[PDB]
Amino acid sequence: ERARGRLADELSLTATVLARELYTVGYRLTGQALVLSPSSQGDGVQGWFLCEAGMEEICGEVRGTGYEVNQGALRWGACKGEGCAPLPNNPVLGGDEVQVEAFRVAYLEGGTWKRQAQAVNLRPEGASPKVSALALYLLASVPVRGGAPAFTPGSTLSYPPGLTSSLLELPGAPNDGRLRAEKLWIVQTPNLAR
Amino acid sequence: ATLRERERARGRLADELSLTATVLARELYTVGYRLTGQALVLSPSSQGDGVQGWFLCEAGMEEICGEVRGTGYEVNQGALRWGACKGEGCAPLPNNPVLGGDEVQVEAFRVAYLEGGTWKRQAQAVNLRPEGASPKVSALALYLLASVPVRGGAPAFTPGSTLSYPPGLTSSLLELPGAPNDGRLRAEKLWIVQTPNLAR
Repeated sequence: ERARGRLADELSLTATVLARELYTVGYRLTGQALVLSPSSQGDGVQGWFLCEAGMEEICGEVRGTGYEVNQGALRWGACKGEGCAPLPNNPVLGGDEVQVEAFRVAYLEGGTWKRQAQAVNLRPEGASPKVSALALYLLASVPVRGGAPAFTPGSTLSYPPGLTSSLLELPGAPNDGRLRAEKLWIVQTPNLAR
Repeated sequence: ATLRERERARGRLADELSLTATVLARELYTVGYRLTGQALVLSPSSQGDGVQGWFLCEAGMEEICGEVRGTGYEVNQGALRWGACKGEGCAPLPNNPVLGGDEVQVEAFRVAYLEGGTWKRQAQAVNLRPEGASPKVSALALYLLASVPVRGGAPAFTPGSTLSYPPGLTSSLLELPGAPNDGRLRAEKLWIVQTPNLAR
């Protein structure tokens, strides 16, 4: 519908915000650069980076950023200082008309897609582990007049070699009449593979 | 439309405006980065504005990126729209929708600039030399207005009514539009983006 076009646009905006932020994780940093906290009920992701003022808006010091889904909203938090805790509290998307029903994050390590509790540390030797990219998934729903037909999450996705719905623990969706849309997108993480 | 429906609709629209503002802010913050030559061009009118900007890519800073990039925005066909390009003084053609163009209609976009404590809004190019910028732009102010349909209609909205202004910036500088009592629900956002690369 009109509804699906609009919701897909929200997911795109959201992806662009998240991608630009996560591409910078590990920039010029030594120490803990990323923490992934997945669960079968959904995922959290936290990252840190060095500010050089002039190049990225948020910014000569370390910053933390985070995202997770709480009570139907994708939420975001920020902080300053080495290993600071961002506390994702501000909504990005959802929590009322739009309901964000799933957020998932996987990482690419030397050609293999993984999804597990994992910290990434940067050291003179290098990154541990070597993360080339992140995969991010969002599912969301809106009410629509007269209801919409059933949605099977993962159905509209195009997957990179090796990445699966099972790795992502993609949810079921109820036949509740809500119109659903989803997005899988990949963010390269060159600062974590260096 | 009930109060509840209007609240829901308004919350959702405001969140879209916020996402949009973050996308634009992060893009415009970089304008002039490590660049010599023409870094920003503002094209305002009483019916709305266009803004174009250029910057140096350092590979490692931005996904899209050692070369010059152009970015642009304006509103047309009920969308805020964006174009990009590569190369010194390339023309970005704002084609791709950022927000709107169907259910959501973006009705107005305005850009003003802060120069040495004075807000301005006029046809203006910003040129960088190594010594610094001509003129010295500290920040940009951006305004968006958009509308959605709501079941049974919403009451009429006055544009500018919700806004909170920084010192020295005024509605008359922004030439804010009127809005019809068409039954569509409206929301708006004014936000400010610092431009350190344009202020030396």
